[PDB]
Amino acid sequence: GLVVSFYTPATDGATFTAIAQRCNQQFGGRFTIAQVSLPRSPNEQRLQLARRLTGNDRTLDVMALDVVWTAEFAEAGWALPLSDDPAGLAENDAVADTLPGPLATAGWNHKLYAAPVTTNTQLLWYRPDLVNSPPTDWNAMIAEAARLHAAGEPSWIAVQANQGEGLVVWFNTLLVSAGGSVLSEDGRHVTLTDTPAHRAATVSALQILKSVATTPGADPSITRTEEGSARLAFEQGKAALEVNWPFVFASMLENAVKGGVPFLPLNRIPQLAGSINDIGTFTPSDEQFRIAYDASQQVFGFAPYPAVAPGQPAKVTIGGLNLAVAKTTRHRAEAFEAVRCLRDQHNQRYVSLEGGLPAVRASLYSDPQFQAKYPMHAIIRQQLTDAAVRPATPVYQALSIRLAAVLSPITEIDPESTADELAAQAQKAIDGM
Ligand SMILES: NNNC[C@H]1O[C@H](O[C@H]2O[C@H](CNNN)[C@@H](O)[C@H](O)[C@H]2O)[C@H](O)[C@@H](O)[C@@H]1O
Repeated sequence: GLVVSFYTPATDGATFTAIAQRCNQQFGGRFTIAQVSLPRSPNEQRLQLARRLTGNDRTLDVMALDVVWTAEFAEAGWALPLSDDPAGLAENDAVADTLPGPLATAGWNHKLYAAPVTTNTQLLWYRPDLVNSPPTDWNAMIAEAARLHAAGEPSWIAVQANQGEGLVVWFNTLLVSAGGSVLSEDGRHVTLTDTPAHRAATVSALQILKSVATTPGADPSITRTEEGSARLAFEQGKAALEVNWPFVFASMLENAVKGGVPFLPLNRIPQLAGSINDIGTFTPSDEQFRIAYDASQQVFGFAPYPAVAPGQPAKVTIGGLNLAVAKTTRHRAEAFEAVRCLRDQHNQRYVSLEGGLPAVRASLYSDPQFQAKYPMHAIIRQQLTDAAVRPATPVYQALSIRLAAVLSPITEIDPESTADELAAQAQKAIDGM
């Protein structure tokens, strides 16, 4: 029958292809979901979609939107409100058994414009064979990287953050963790420097970025404008401390079994041979998972994101993907039906355990069979409960570009003057409304 296109980031395309294929057996030939890949960066994902939306591409049906695009797409009329479902089922489906942090990212002006499908929060990843105890705060992280550098041990702090959205994410986490915020609640004022408490938070966050950037043994790619991978730096043994999204867990086991992780040679364990399936994905039996996970715990551990203020947890910026129906669709009913299928319980288990993307369904975090294959479940749920959020604003794209340009390169941050430049550049973004 008809085709419901489903646009997703390319790096998630294989996972969402598998989910769509399952969702295609259950429609009785009524319609087919066809996954289509978007570029790698949040900005380029947005740009492709926005061009199809303003060009009235009537073949565009469902979109997996980064959480930061809700306000823009809702205000533009690009994402239909869930109340536009002709079946009247989308709003109830979106909220049922769904964690509240993800749902907050899918709303605008008191209505839902998307149904959460994946969430995200960054954890600390470390080498327990080199790091006795995982650092609990950023001053401790810096001390540990220095101690490692002294011992001729891998010394990079691998943070997912070059010159783009990931750097804004890192700054946002530090800033909110310190009690600050980029914008006011309504999104209409810049709050980086408008009170002494807010200025103090901004300066504290910038001090951490500068200190990490200039720790002995720091990654030489900080000043270069290339796009390194924190994930691969850690897997290659160049960092013993990494802060990153939880997909690094599935990557570590899979790549170790393929022989790509020097300090974790799971490829030499006979019981794991053939645990990579015919399309390249680690697909262990329960016993194979136990063997791989137990081996990995010697060289790979996880911990909460480091705090800014010692003694209480960080407030960690939330990420993820929300499913929206484009205003271009010719088939609203089928597009909202597809959204409900893509986020059902079975596909939520798959997106986390095979795809590495945290599920949004609250039940899974209380399910012992999920918890046994997703060992970071409790820290993830904790960090999703008191999450930092990036500012929700229709001019987010312009705001993020302006902030990233001030922050990068982080070796050049001067906390007091950089705080004023950040506030001035944020104001310019807000003024374009
Ligand atoms: N395949 N696992 N990768 C996870 C996820 O990472 C990105 O999204 C996350 O980071 C974004 C910032 N850019 N990071 N360099 C952030 O905006 C987003 O909210 C996070 O979910 C990828 O964009 C995404 O495709 C990946 O799924």
